[PDB]
Amino acid sequence: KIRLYQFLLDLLRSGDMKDSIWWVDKDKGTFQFSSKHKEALAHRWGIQKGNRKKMTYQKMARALRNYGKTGEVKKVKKKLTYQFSGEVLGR
DNA sequence: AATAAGCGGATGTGGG
DNA sequence: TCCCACATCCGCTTA
Ligand code: NA
Repeated sequence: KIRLYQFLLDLLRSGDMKDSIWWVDKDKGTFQFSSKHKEALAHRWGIQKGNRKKMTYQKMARALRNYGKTGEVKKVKKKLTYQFSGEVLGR
C-alpha cells in the first residue's frame, strides 16, 4: 500500500485536490493544507488505505507527526504547513 | 465560552 | 518474534 507521504506528494503533483492542499514553496518542499477542505483529503486517504474507520485530518496529522524523527515530513511553524525531505522530493 | 490547531503517549492493526 | 507503517484513542496545551 502507498505510504502517506507519497499519497500527499502524488496529490500535489496531480493537482486533483487543489482546494485541499497546495505547495507553498515547491522547491523547498513546503506545502499547506486548507483549513476548510482538509477533511475531504483525509477522507480520501482512509478510503485509499481501506481502513476500518473514517479517516480524519486529526488522525492523518497524528500519522504525519510520526515522520518527524526519520524526516520524510516535518512540521513547519506555520498554520497547517509541512515540509518534505529532499530525499522524498528526489524520488 | 466556541472553535481550531498543535502535541504526543499509549495501545491496536497490517503485512511482513 | 518482533518490526513496519500507520490507526485509533485519549487528554492536555496554545491561540
Ligand atoms: Na484543526
